[PDB]
Amino acid sequence: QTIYEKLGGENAMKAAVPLFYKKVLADERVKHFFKNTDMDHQTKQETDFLTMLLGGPNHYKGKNMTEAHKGMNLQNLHFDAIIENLAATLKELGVTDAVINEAAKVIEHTRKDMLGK
Ligand code: HEM
Repeated sequence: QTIYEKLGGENAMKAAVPLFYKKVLADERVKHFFKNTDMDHQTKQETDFLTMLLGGPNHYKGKNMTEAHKGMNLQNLHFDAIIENLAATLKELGVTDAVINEAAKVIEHTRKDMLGK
């Protein structure tokens, strides 16, 4: 039972990423980083990336997390905002605290790869 299956699988991931961007694009800490971003593209890459990371099918063909955030010099408060918004998204979707924590603990290992790049 992967975290991906525990979340609800493909249909849950497809609903979670656009809901998570609705919250991120309203969050003053981070919304502006996406000002010039093609959000259809980003939603597709990030859905593939989180599906792969959480134990679903691995079809992620994009950049690693250092290259993806290169030149942004991202700060700790920006990564905390992303995790808070992903957690709030999964809660709103009906995922249990225990599963949200499993998912955040996997994604948290990427923090050192993207901060300050
Ligand atoms: C730390 C706060 C973060 C901010 C502000 C942020 C912002 C961004 C931006 C602005 C881009 C795209 C540059 C462009 O193509 O338009 C991007 C790419 C990406 N980010 Fe983040 N990101 C953050 C954290 C994360 C996290 C935690 C993950 C996943 C766990 C993630 C996964 C990705 C992926 C998969 C891409 C696309 C790479 C590709 O297109 O090859 N990001 N991010």
